[PDB]
Amino acid sequence: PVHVEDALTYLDQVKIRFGSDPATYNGFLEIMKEFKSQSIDTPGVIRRVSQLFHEHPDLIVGFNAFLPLGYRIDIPK
Amino acid sequence: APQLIMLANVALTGE
Repeated sequence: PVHVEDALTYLDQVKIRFGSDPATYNGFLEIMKEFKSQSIDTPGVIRRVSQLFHEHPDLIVGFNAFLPLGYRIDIPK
Repeated sequence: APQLIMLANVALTGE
């Protein structure tokens, strides 16, 4: 159930896993925050995440559970 | 994407 609870834990999970890397955290917020501004397109949001969590499946997967069939996530080898 | 708007909202103000 993608609700405020699912989004809350996700953030807390991304903060702990990247406790030694604040850059990654700040990057995720930028993508979402940038989207709210209505400037960055969808493909841009999934792209950043797909690159931000290149070595984190549980991350790219957790977010994938939110995106609809329309805008899915890709894993560039 | 309503899930994208809720995601940024909780990140910008989730408390």
